[PDB]
Amino acid sequence: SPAIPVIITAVYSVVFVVGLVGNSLVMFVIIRYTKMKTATNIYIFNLALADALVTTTMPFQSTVYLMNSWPFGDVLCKIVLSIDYYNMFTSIFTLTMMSVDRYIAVCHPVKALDFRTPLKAKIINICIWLLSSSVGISAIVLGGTKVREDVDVIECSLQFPDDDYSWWDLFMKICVFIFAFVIPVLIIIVCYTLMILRLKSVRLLSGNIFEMLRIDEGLRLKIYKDTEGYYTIGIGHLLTKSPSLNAAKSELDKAIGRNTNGVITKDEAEKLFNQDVDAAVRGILRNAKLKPVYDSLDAVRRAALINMVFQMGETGVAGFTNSLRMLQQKRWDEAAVNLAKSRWYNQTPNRAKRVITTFRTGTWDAYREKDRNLRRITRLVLVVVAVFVVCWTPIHIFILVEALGSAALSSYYFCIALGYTNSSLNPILYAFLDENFKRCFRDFCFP
Amino acid sequence: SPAIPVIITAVYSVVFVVGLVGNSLVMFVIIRYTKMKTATNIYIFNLALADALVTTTMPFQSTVYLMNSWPFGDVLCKIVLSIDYYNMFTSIFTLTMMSVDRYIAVCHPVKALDFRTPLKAKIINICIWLLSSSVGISAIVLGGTKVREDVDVIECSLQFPDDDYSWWDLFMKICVFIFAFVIPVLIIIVCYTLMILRLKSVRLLSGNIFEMLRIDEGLRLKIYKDTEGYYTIGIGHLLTKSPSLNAAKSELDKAIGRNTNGVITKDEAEKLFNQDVDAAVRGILRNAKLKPVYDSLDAVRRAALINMVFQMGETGVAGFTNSLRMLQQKRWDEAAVNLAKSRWYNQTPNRAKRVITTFRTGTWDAYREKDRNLRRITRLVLVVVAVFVVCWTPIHIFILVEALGSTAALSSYYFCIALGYTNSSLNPILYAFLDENFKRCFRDFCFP
Ligand SMILES: CC(C)[C@@H](CN1CC[C@@](C)(c2cccc(O)c2)[C@@H](C)C1)NC(=O)[C@H]1Cc2ccc(O)cc2CN1
Ligand SMILES: CC(C)[C@@H](CN1CC[C@@](C)(c2cccc(O)c2)[C@@H](C)C1)NC(=O)[C@H]1Cc2ccc(O)cc2CN1
Repeated sequence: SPAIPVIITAVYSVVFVVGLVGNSLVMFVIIRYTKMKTATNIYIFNLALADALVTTTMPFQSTVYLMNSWPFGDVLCKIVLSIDYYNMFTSIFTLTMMSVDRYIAVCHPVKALDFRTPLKAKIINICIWLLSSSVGISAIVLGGTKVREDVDVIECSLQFPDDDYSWWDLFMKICVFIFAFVIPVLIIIVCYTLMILRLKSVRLLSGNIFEMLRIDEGLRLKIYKDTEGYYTIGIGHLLTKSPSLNAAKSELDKAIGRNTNGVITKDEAEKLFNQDVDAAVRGILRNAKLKPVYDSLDAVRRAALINMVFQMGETGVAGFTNSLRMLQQKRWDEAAVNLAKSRWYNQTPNRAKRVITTFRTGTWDAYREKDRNLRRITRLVLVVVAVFVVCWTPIHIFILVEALGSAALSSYYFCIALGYTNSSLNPILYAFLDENFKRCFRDFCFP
Repeated sequence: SPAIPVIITAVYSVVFVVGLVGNSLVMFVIIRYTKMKTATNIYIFNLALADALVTTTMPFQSTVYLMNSWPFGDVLCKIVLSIDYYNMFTSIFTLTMMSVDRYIAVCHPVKALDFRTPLKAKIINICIWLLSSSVGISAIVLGGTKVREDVDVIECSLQFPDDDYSWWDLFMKICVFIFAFVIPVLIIIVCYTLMILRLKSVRLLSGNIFEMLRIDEGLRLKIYKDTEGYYTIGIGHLLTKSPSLNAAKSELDKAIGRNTNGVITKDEAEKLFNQDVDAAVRGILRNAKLKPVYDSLDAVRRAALINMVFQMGETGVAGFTNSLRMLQQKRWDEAAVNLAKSRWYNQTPNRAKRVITTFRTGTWDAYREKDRNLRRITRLVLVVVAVFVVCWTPIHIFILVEALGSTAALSSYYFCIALGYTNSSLNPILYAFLDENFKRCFRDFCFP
């Protein structure tokens, strides 16, 4: 059909421009602005660099395809080959190191922002370029031109010993498939499967029940009066309801084991708290309605349940039958919507929300403000990798299959088209999945 | 040479993308945003619509270039051609009206209120497309592919009755040249000369001695030490040369009429400034060397003379006897040359050059921000017209020359149409850099 060339020409151009103008824009935006040089970005720079270099080979790819020969002579042949191979290795290694970076990021939100973290990244980038020189440089040496057959066409390619070109070619191409694909991709996959585990682990262990109730119930090292006027101390520990400070001091002294005079140490208050928690838990497991719900909840949502018993007691909580069964069916919002309608919510809105937020999200976000950036950045890296693999897999299997086996040139060019498309996609991905890039691109391209 | 193909592919690509994407973006922005509905922008839309269409033909051209023939058959041939012509006539007629529209904004402000509206511009746009349809539709009619002889190449082109073919082509090419270039360009030239003349004419009514000295002398409402260290206030008003600050305060407290404590209102600053100016003018009229010169000078150059006295004093200025004589003979350049030799020019070059330029030009040009002469939007249009002409001149003359009168020049034709294609992708970029609004709306669209 007459449309094919037109469509291909158009697509080809868009990819080249976005791929070349896109990545070159990224590289610059970073190098110039110290404001944004982060472990993740320094890698992206390396990525964009490889992706920009490779995009400049498009006008060679096509012009070669049109003439069906290599006009560019030896030098250019040796160069674009070393690019071809540098891009291939450089970008995959970078993405693996990015994943690894994200991996150690989930347990270190503090070190992520440091003097070294960005610097280490710079160094690694180089190490990647040195390792890639392995095949990058050998591409410069082996790269060469030859006049094939009777045809007046010229071929640009790596030149191995004649006849045994087959073995060395097969040898190299397999090595490529091992090191530039199999290893990194699996390493990456392992990197993420484990990362989601560390995240699950961090979402439970990022907060304890002590930090929770200390925010809702407060902490006092001296006897004080409840909101209802009752004498209490520490974290929501009712001493007595009777209006005698001497009784509150009496009851308190039995609680600690010494003569307190209405004054307890922080440590003592923790011991008291831990006893009160245990007491509440024993009460939950003794209660017919709460036990099954408690057993069925994750530790974070359990904390919320304990939190409620602390405030209104075991009996008070069991009356939320409609919301309890919903939790036991893991219908988190349905539960959250019902609890908000309760009187408990009306008379203590702020706290109630924090508890409901816990039941709904299954996290400590209500109590322990989490940085949304770590998750946003991590999903940036994930997607970029995801897209890469999708785009570079067709080409890696196609080169492997042709070599291992004994028309179909269309498939090659399609596979080639993806790898090129990947390079024009990344720049876009940076812009939509990282609000800092979007602000920098904006402020730079439209001031 | 091996590098040429690479360079062209790359440049071809960017031209295409920016051209198709850039003009698509313009049309969209103009359509969705109320503040983008303006006479000028309605033309811009029409223009970008033409630039977008012609850009869709780039991939066809590269194809026909490589295969050397037309694979797309007549239907696409007749279409791709009408676009070739539509684009040509539509775009140029728009820029003309765009220029005319601006000419009205400047030389017919009163009628401009009623004439310049998105609606009237839409109507005019439509006409341009109906007008262009005379060659756009006939292109559809005369468009067709004929298999060439002596070769197996298909040819997409206008098909006039053979035997008379050579002359019809020429007939049309001449007419296309007159109507799609010479005439619009002339009108545009007339428009833009009438504008600058009236802008120049108005700009010299928007200046005066006061605004002039406010810039040269500056303004500070609290007491400060001048360039030579003497206490000063307001607009270059020297209080005293005594370094007491209390005498400065005592000098200010007097003649203002209150105890200022070293701080005056902006109104009090003018009161003083007006007094200093009146004093300078009274100074000029009492001095026999300056009076006759002052009298013979026009308003603007009179200000230039008052400025000088204001700075270095009546007597000081009257020592420029050679320059003064030349100024009373209306020989400005010769006088400006002398004044530049003065110590006044060496000590305070920036100011002196501005004052001298005023005596030279007789205008306030020395007291503006460079090319603030034309407005943000008028400047835009004038740049877009310029680039267009520069870009479309080569192809127009080329087509015409060959038509009157050589197989290696094929490379020229291709360079000439590269300028045309390139101009289509340039506009979108110019809109962004030369219009704060486009720049603003592109931003929101691309990077929310
Ligand atoms: C966009 C990406 C996927 C292109 C970039 N590249 C750059 C160099 C290139 C333009 C070229 C270079 C030399 C001669 C020629 O005909 C074509 C042409 C191979 C395309 N990369 C490749 O084609 C890679 C894919 C690959 C996969 C496995 C393996 O063992 C070796 C290779 C080497 N070529
Ligand atoms: C970008 C602009 C300047 C191109 C766009 N255009 C679009 C159509 C075109 C691709 C084409 C159309 C049909 C066959 C063919 O080989 C080529 C090819 C003429 C290029 N337009 C032209 O070159 C104009 C230039 C011109 C100047 C004087 C005149 O009497 C007639 C014409 C007609 N074509």
